Amino acid sequence: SFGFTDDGVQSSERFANQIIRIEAEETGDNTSTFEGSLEYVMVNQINIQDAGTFSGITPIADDPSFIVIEDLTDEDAPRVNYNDLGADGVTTPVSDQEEAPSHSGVVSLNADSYKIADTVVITVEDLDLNVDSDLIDIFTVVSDNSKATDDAVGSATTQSLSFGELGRLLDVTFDDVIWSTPDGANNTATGNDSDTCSTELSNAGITDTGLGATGFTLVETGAATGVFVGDFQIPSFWCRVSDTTTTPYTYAGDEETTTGLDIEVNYVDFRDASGEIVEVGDSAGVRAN
Amino acid sequence: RGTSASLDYNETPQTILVGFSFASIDIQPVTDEWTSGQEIPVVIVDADQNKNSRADEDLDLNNPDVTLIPALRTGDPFTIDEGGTPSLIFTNGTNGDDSIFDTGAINNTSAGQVGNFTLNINVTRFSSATNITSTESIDTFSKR
Repeated sequence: SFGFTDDGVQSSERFANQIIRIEAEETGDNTSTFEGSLEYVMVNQINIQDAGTFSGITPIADDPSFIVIEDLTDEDAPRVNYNDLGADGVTTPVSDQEEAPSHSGVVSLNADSYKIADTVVITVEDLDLNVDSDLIDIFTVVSDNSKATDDAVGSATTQSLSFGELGRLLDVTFDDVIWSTPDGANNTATGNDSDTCSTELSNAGITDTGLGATGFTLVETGAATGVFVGDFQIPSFWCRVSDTTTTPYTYAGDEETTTGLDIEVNYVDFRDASGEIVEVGDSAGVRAN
Repeated sequence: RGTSASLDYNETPQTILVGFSFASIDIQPVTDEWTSGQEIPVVIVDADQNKNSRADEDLDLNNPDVTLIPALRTGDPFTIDEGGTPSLIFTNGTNGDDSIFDTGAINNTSAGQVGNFTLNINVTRFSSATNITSTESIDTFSKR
């Protein structure tokens, strides 16, 4: 069994019940040494909602894997037990344990000031986001007008909880407002003139209408590096979100220049150094000449 | 861009990552000045045009699957986009007996070059019984 109850904020509210068997292999012909491996996947806000991550582990193998719901140290550190028949003839087990810490994530922006049509590069240093050592780990932006996690890096599957929205891992904002494309049912405002904000952007030749339309993705630099990098290009115009409390969002009726507005990136760590939810961010200024 | 696939042999998977590459173009003059009647190299480096690692590839105008071609322009040529995005239709039929395509000739005479254009169309057994209509697009610099 795997999951959490209520918010899942308190430790007593998170659970993971599993048994793992190691089928170790003899190194040589007459070498009494038997070799095996372990690996674990630390749970994040995205994979916790998918039954795929829990069914993905291999419980019985020479190289098993197991799930970690939170930081496991001291008495709770994962331990492997081996029952043994000793040279004195009595059965005495032998065991080893290793701690499985969680890591505090940082997010950064490569420059302190950007200009229009400058490449902006986002990096996230969270070791806990590496879930496979063989494959590059990738996170993608959500495009679903019926969910609260729209135009953000995360999952369309989502829930409303105390700490915020469970399907949201990263997003980008101009002037502390989500940078989203004017689409859906609440984009009918025309503003001063009779032109809606969506066609208003199109007449300016802008295709980077929001974060979801630049093709921005977080890509791990190596197979097991734990560092994720994405990039996109600053647009000349953008369409402000009037009200964020409705789904879909309600968009303004007039486009606005990005010049003189700050740009920010927000990352939500499902597991910090203690195994608790925290949000971290970075900022920079868009300039003009 | 950024999405991937996964191929596995010998219980070791490998990602197949999709990405784009920045290009670099540079004219390389052989000596200090480029004078009349001298060939100098032009070199382009773009990994996005290397679509086969086991073959050498040419930037042919005529191939639609080569997406970009270098171009040089001077003064005001009259390219096919001079009036904006064109409109093109293909057709089956036969030239009229008065058509310039059947009566004209290239002999520097108004009698040969100048005429009118008449045709008879039979697209009745064509798909949806209409002349083949097209979606048009124009390259920014190559004008194709």
